[PDB]
Amino acid sequence: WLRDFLWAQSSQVIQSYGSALSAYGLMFLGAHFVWAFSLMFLFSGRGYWQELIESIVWAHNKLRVAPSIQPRALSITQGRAVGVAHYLLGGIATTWSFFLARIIAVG
Amino acid sequence: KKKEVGPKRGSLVKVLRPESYWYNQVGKVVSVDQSGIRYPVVVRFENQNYAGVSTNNYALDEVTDPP
Amino acid sequence: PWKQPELDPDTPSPIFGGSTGGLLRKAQVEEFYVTTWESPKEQIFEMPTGGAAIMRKGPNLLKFARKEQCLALTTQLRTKFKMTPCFYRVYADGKVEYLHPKDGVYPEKVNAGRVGVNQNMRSIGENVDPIKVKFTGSQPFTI
Amino acid sequence: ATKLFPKFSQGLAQDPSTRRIWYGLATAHDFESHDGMTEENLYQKIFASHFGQLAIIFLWTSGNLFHVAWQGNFEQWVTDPIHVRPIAHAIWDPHFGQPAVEAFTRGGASGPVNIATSGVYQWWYTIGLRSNQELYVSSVFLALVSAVFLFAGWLHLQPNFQPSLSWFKDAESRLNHHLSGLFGVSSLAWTGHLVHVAIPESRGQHVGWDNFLSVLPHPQGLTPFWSGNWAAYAQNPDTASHAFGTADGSGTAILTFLGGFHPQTQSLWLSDMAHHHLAIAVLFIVAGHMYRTNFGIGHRLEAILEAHTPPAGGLGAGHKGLFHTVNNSLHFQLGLALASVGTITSLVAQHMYSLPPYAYLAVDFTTQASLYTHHQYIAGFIMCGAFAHGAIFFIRDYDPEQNKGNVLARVLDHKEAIISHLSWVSLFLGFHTLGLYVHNDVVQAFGTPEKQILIEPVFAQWIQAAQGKSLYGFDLLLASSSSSAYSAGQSLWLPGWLEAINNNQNSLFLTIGPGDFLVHHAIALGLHTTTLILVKGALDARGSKLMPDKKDFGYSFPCDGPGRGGTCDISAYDAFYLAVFWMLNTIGWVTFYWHWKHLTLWQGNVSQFDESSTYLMGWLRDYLWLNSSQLINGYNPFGMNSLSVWAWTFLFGHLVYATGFMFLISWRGYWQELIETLVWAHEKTPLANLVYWKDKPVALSIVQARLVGLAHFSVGYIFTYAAFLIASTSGRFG
Amino acid sequence: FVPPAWAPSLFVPLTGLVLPAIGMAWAFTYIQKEK
Amino acid sequence: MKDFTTYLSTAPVVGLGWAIFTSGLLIEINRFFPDPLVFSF
Amino acid sequence: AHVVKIYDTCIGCTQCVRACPLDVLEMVPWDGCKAAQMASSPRTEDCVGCKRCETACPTDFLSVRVYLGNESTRSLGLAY
Amino acid sequence: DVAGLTPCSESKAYNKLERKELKTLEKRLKKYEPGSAPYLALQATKERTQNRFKNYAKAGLLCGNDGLPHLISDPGLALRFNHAGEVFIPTFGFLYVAGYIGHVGRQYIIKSKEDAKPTDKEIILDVPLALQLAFQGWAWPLAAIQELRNGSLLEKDENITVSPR
Ligand code: CLA
Ligand code: CLA
Ligand code: CLA
Ligand code: CLA
Ligand code: CLA
Ligand SMILES: CC1=C(C/C=C(\C)CCC[C@H](C)CCC[C@H](C)CCCC(C)C)C(=O)c2ccccc2C1=O
Ligand code: SF4
Ligand code: SF4
Repeated sequence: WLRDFLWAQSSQVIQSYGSALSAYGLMFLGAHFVWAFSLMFLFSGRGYWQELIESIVWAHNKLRVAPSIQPRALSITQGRAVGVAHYLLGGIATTWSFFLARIIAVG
Repeated sequence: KKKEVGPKRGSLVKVLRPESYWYNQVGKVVSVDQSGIRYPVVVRFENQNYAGVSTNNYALDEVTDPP
Repeated sequence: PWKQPELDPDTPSPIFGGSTGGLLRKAQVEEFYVTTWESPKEQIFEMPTGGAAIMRKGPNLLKFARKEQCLALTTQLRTKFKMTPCFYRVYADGKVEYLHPKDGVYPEKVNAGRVGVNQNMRSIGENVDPIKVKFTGSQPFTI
Repeated sequence: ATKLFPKFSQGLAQDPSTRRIWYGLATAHDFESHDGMTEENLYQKIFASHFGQLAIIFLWTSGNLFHVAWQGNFEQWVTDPIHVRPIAHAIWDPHFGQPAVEAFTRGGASGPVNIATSGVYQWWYTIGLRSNQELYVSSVFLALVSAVFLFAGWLHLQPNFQPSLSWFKDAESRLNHHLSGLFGVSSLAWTGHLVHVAIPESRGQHVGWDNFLSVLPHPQGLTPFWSGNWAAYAQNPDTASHAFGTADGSGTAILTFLGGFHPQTQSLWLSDMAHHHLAIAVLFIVAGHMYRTNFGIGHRLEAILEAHTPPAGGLGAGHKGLFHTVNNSLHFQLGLALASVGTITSLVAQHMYSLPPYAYLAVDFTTQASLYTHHQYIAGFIMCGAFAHGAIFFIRDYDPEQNKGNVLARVLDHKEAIISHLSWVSLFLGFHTLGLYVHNDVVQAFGTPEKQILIEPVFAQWIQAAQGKSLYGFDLLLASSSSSAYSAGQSLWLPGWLEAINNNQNSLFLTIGPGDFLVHHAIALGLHTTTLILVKGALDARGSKLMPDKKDFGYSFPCDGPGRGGTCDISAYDAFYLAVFWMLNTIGWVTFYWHWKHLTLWQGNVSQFDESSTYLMGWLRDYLWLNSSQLINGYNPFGMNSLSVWAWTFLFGHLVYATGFMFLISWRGYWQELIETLVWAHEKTPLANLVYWKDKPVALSIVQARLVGLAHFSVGYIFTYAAFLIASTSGRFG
Repeated sequence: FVPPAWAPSLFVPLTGLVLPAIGMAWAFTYIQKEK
Repeated sequence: MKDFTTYLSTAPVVGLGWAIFTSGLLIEINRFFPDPLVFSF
Repeated sequence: AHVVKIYDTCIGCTQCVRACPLDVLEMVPWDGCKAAQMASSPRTEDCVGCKRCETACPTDFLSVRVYLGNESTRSLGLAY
Repeated sequence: DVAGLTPCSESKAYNKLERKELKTLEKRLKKYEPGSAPYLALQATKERTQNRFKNYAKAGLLCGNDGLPHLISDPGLALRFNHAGEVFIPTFGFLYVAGYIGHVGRQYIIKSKEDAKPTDKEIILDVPLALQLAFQGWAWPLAAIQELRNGSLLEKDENITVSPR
C-alpha cells in the first residue's frame, strides 16, 4: 500500500502543476497543512495558551490597545472540537485531491 | 466607631494584591465591613476573571487611589 | 447526631434486579460502603452503578464499592426527594465507621462542634518558596 | 502494601497500583525529591552516576572498536577507502531467510553484515590506526578503563571515601583544574600523539608502542623548539600529489598553517589539526590558572560577579548574588552546561560537513549525512534539556530575596515583554514564510513560474564574497588584493583556502539561492518559536496569572482541573513537551535542507534544487517522493535488494509515529473506564479469576501519557528520517 | 583474541533470550517484593 | 430599520462587508493591472 | 493521600462543600469572615483530587487548594 | 549584474522559458476554432503572458541560471542598481498601510471605552464612528509620533495588568 498504491499513484497530483489539475495539487498541499495544523489543538491543553494570551494582553496593554472583550483561550472541549474538525477536514480534502487528480489524469 | 475602617463606598480603588487577577486594576468599592474581618473591602470589577466572578474581598493595606 | 446510629444488615434492600457495576473482589478484600435511608413510600430512583431501582416503604440498604457512589446517591436522594440518607464504611474485619453525618447535621451546616483542621492561617500567595523548604520533607503549603 | 521497589520514595511504596512501577522508573534519578535526602548524599549519588555514565560511554566505544575489528573490514577499507564500504557489525538472525542472507553479504564478507555509517572507519584511519590488532588492544584497554571507572564510582560511593560538601562546592579549584587539565594538558597530549603517530602514519611510516621512544617525529629533533625557531617545523609540508596511505609526495612538517583540504582525500591536513590542538592546549593552559585557588593569586568568581554592575542603574543591582545562585542550585549549572554543550555540538554539525577533518569522509555521503543528522538532533535535544532544567531551577531552587534586583530578577520582572516580542517575531516569520511558500506554489501551479517572488539572499552572499567566494562577484575583502584582509596572510593560508572555497564540488560555502533563503528563514522561524515556547515555560514556571502558586505544585504536575476555564498543560514540563515537537520540526527542516542540497550537489543537479526548493511541491515531489523510490523497493513480491531493512524500519518509524498519536490524542478518562470494564471482565470469569494482580491496574497518568506519547513520537520521527536518509544516500551512492 | 565462529550462535541467543528472561524474572520478583 | 441597521452593525456583517470590499478592490486591481511584480511607476 | 489546604480568604459560602463529591470539606464556626464560617478538611484521606471545590470558590485566586501526591486506593477512585 | 546574476532581458533562460510558455499556449490554442470563446480566452491569456514577460524585462529585474527573476532586499544596493521598487518601496507602503490599520484600531479601542458596556460597542460596531475613524487615519504616523511625544501612546507600568513573579 505504501509503494504500489500510495507511491505508484499520487504522481499525477505532484506533477499536476502547470496544467488544469494543479488546483488539485494546491488543495492537496492545503489539506496536508490543515491536517498538520489540527495537531496543535489535538495535543497541548489550555493553560499554556492562556498564559501566552496573558502575555499578549500585557503587550496590548503597554500600547493601550487592550480590547474591552477579554481574550481567552479556547475551551478544552472547544479545543478538542477545533482539532477534530481541522483533522477531519485535512484528511478528507487530502484523500479528495489525491483521488480526483489520480482518477482524472490517468482515467 | 470613628470615621470608617475603610475607604469611601463607591470610590475607585487600585488592588495591590499580587496573586489576585485584578492586580494593578481599578475597581469600585461596594461596601466595607466594620466588624473587623481580615478582608472587609468588597470590590466589584468591570472585567470578570477566568472563573467568571467580578467581586472580591481585600484588606485595607492592598487598596490605593486610581493613578 | 446526639447518638451515632448503628447499621442493620437485616434491613430490606430496594427492589432491584442484578447489577454489573456492583461490588467487586475489593468488597471481600478491602472496605465497602453501605448506604441506609428511610423511604416514606415506594418510588423509582437511579443508582450510580447501573440502571434504576425501586425503594421500599421503610428502611432501605444498599452496598457500593466507592464512597463517591455513596455520596452521589445521597445527594440524588436529597435533591430529588429530600431523603437525608447516611452511609457507613465496613472493613474486611467488620469494623464499621460512620462517614457522612459526622455531627449528624450535614457538612453544609456548622453546629458549633467541629474543630477546623488543615486550615492555613496565612493568605494564599504568602507561602514560602520551595527553595526555603529544601531537604526537609515539609511542603510550602503544609506549614 | 508498602513494597520495597521504590526505596527512594516511601509515598510511592504505599501505592497499590501499576503506576507505582511507572513512577518508580521516571522518578528514579530525581534525588532531590527523594525522602530523607541530604545535599551531601545527593552530591555522592551524582558523582557515582557520573562515573557510571563515563563507564557506560567507555564500554560503548570499546564495543564499537571490538565490533569493527572482529566481523569487520577495517584493513580492506584502509587499502581501498574509495570503493569498498565499511562494515559495522555482522548479522546473526535465525529469522533471516536464505535470500535475505544472500542479499546482505556486502563488502567481501563471509556473512550478513551492516554497512557502517557512524564514520569511525575514517576517524580511526585519520588518527593512525591501521591493523585489527591495534583495534583489539584499544577495545580491551577501553574495557579495562570502563571497569576501572565503575570500580572508582563504587569506591567513591563507599564510606570513608565520600567527598565533602565543600569539596563539591569548591568552584574555583574545579574551574581551574578542568580548564587547565581536562582541556589543556588533554589537548597537549592529544596533539603530541597526533605529531608522533598520525602524521608519520599518513606519510607511510609505522609508529607503534614497540618502536616508541626511538623514531623522531621531526628530523631536527626538538632543538628548534628550545632555540625558538618554531618556523622550522613548517618547512616541508606535504605536496598536493601526496598519497595518504603511502610515502609518495611526503614531507617533513608537523605544525603548519596550510589552510584548505588535502587534494587526494578532500580532508583537513593532519599537521594543521596538530597545530590547532597545540594552540588550543596552550590557550587553555595559559587561561587555566586564572581563578583563585588556595594560592595568593587568582580570581574570585563572586568578586568579579559583584563588581560588574553598570552605573546609573542600568541593570539595577547588576550581576550580584549570582555566585550563590549558581553554586546552590545545581539545575542552573545543568542548564548552562547543556546549553553550552548543545551549542558546541551544533557547531560540530555545522563545521564537519563544510570542513571534513577525517580522510575519505567527504566521499562517503551516507556517513556525512548520518553524522550531521545525529549531531543536529542531539543538539536540539540538549538545547531543550537546558531550557527544561532552567525551568526546573526557576521552580525548585530560586530565592528572589537572595537575587533581588539582579539580572534574574529583572528578566523575571519583564518576562511578559520578552514572551510577547518572541511571539511577535515568531508570528512575523511564520506568516511571511508561509505566505511566500504558498505564493510560490500557487504561481508555479498556474504554469507561469516567473511571477514567483525570489528574494535573493544578498547578506549571506555578501558575507561569502567577503570571505573569498568570487562566484557572486562584488569587490569586498578576500576577493580584491588591495584589501588589507587579502594582503595579510597572503602566503600563510589564503592560497589554499581560496582554492577550497572556489571549488563547487566540496561542501565548503555552497552556492546560496532564493530557495536556500526561504528555508533559512524557515529555520529561523523554528528556532525563534522553540525559544519562545521554552522561555515562556521557564519564565512562567514559578507563577502566572492562571496559576500564581505554580511553584508549590512542583515542576511536573498535570493540571489544576477544569476550573477557571480549564488549566490543562499549564506546567513548564508541558511547555517543554510542546517544545520537543517544535524542536523535532525544526531539526526536520534543517535536515531536509541539508539532505536535499547535498543530494543535489552529489548528483550534480544543483539547478534542480535551485529551481525546486522555492515551492513546496518541489519539496514533496523532488525530495520526499523522487528520492524515496529506492527506499520503498527494499522488499516487494518481485524480490529484495540491500535496502530491505531500511524500508522495514521506515514503516516501523511510521508505526511508532502512529502510536505516539495514540498516546497524545486520547486522554485518561476513556482508558480508565475501559480498564475498569476489563477489571470486571477478569473478576467475573471462570477458569481465569483464580489468578489475580498484586497491584491494581490503572490508566497512565496525564504527565505519563504526555511522556509516552512524546517518546513514541520522537522514536518514530528519528527512525523514519534515519531510514529515509540512509536508504536515499546509500542506495544510489557509495 | 579473535572469538570463535560459534560466538554469534551462542552470545546472540544468550543476550536475546536468556539474559532478558532472567532480567525480567529478577525485575518481576523485585516489583512484587513485599516486606 | 434601526434594529436591522444594528444587525448590520454587528461584527460579522461589517467583517463581511470589509471582506467583499477588500477582495473586490484587489481583484479589480489585478484585472486592470495584469500580473505586476515590481513597482515601476 | 492528597493535601487540602484552606486559607483565611474563605468567606464561608459553603460552595466548596456542596461541590465536593466525596464529603471532604466541612463548615466550622469562625470570626474572620462576615458569614462566621470557615472551610475545613477533616476527611482529606478520602479526597481524590478532583478539584471540584476549586471550581465553586467565588473568591479571587483560591481559598481552597488541592495538592496531589501519594495516591492510594481511595485517592485513585478505584472500585477494585 | 549583482550577486553574479544577469538581467532578464540579457538572459537566455528567461527567453527560453517565455518561448516554452508561448509554445504550450499555442498548443492549447490550436485545438480550438478561431470563432470560439475558448480561442479568445487563450488569446487573451497569451497576450497577458507576453505583456507580463515584457514588463518584467526593461524594469531592472534580474534572473540567475533559471530565468526566474530575483529580488534584491538590501537598501543602498537596491538604491544604486534601481532595485528599490522591488521590495524597498513596497515594504514602506505596507508599513504605511499597517500603521493605518493599527492607528484606526487604536482609535476605535480608545474612543469606545468611555461609555457604558464597551463590550457592546466592541461586538456591535458603531458604523458611522468606524467610517469616521477610517477616513481620519490618513495621517497615522503624525498622530502616532505625537502620542509618543505626549506619552499617551504608552501606558505606565503601574496601571498595567501584570502576572505574578
Ligand atoms: C564609554 C561609556 C560607556 C558605555 C558605552 C557603556 C556601556 C556598557 N557598560 Mg559600562 N561603564 C561606564 C561607561 C560606559 N558603559 C563607566 C564610566 C563605568 C564605571 C567604571 C562602567 C562600568 C560598567 C560595569 C561594571 C559594567 C558595565 C556594563 C556595560 C554594558 C551594559 C550596560 C547596561 O546596563 O545594559 C544596557 C541597559 C539595559 C537596560 C539592558 C537592556 C538589554 C535588552 C533588554 C536586551 C535586548 C536583547 C534583544 C533581544 C537583542 C535583539 C538582537 C537579535 C539579533 C537577537 C554596556 C555595553 C556591564 C557589562 O560588562 O555588560 C556588557 C557591566 O557589568 N559598565
Ligand atoms: C505544521 C503545522 C503547524 C502550523 C502551521 C502551526 C502554526 C502555529 N503554531 Mg504550532 N504546533 C503544531 C503544528 C503547527 N502549528 C504542533 C503539532 C504542535 C505541538 C502540539 C505545535 C505547538 C505549538 C506551540 C507550543 C506554539 C505554536 C505556535 C504556533 C504559531 C507560530 C507563529 C507562526 O509561525 O506564525 C503563524 C504561522 C502560521 C503558519 C499560522 C497559520 C496562519 C495561516 C496564514 C492561515 C491564517 C488564516 C488564513 C488567512 C485563512 C483564513 C480562512 C480560514 C480560517 C478558513 C502558529 C499559529 C506558537 C504560538 O501560538 O505563537 C505565539 C506557540 O507558542 N504551536
Ligand atoms: C546532563 C544531562 C542530564 C542530567 C544529569 C539530568 C538529570 C535529571 N533530569 Mg534532565 N534532561 C536532560 C538531561 C539531563 N537530565 C535532557 C537532555 C532533557 C531533554 C530530553 C531533559 C529533560 C528533563 C525533564 C523534562 C525533566 C528532567 C528531570 C531530571 C531528573 C530526573 C532523572 C532521574 O533520576 O530519573 C530517571 C528518569 C528516567 C529513567 C526516565 C527516562 C525515560 C526515557 C525518556 C526513555 C528513553 C526513550 C526511549 C523509550 C528509549 C528506547 C528507544 C527505542 C527505539 C528502543 C534529574 C535531576 C525531571 C526532574 O527534575 O523532575 C522534576 C524532569 O521533569 N530532565
Ligand atoms: C498516509 C500518509 C502518511 C503519513 C501521515 C506519514 C507520516 C510520516 N511520514 Mg511518511 N510518507 C508516506 C505516507 C505517510 N507518512 C508515503 C506514501 C510516502 C512516500 C514513500 C512517504 C514518504 C516519507 C518520507 C520521505 C519521510 C516521511 C516522514 C514521515 C513522518 C513525518 C515527519 C514529521 O512530522 O515532520 C513534520 C514535517 C516536516 C518537518 C517537513 C514536511 C515536509 C515539507 C514539505 C518539506 C519542506 C519544508 C521546508 C523547510 C519549507 C517549509 C517551511 C515552512 C515555513 C512553510 C511521519 C512518520 C519523514 C520522517 O520520517 O521524518 C522526517 C520523512 O523523511 N514520509
Ligand atoms: C487593531 C487592533 C490591534 C492592534 C493595534 C494590535 C497591536 C499589537 N498586537 Mg495584536 N491582535 C489583534 C488586534 C490588534 N493588535 C487581534 C484582533 C488579535 C487576534 C487575532 C491579535 C493577536 C495578536 C498576537 C497573537 C500578537 C499580537 C501582537 C501585537 C503587537 C505587534 C503588532 C502587530 O502587528 O502584531 C501582529 C498582530 C496581528 C497579526 C493581529 C491582526 C489581527 C487583525 C488582522 C487586525 C484587526 C484589525 C481591526 C479589525 C481594526 C478595527 C478597527 C475598527 C474601526 C473596526 C501590537 C502591540 C504581538 C505581540 O505581542 O507583540 C509584542 C503578538 O504576538 N496581537
Ligand atoms: C492554539 C490553541 C489555542 C489558542 C487559540 C485561540 C485563542 C483561537 C484563535 C482563533 C482566531 C482568533 C481565529 C481568527 C484568525 C484570523 C485573525 C482570522 C482570519 C484573518 C484573515 C482573513 C486576514 C487554544 O486556545 C487551545 C485550547 C485547547 C486546546 C488547544 C488549543 C490550541 O492549540
Ligand atoms: S489536563 Fe485533563 S483533567 Fe486537566 S484541565 Fe485538561 S482535560 Fe481537564
Ligand atoms: S468555596 Fe471557597 S470561599 Fe466558599 S466556603 Fe469553600 S473555601 Fe470558603
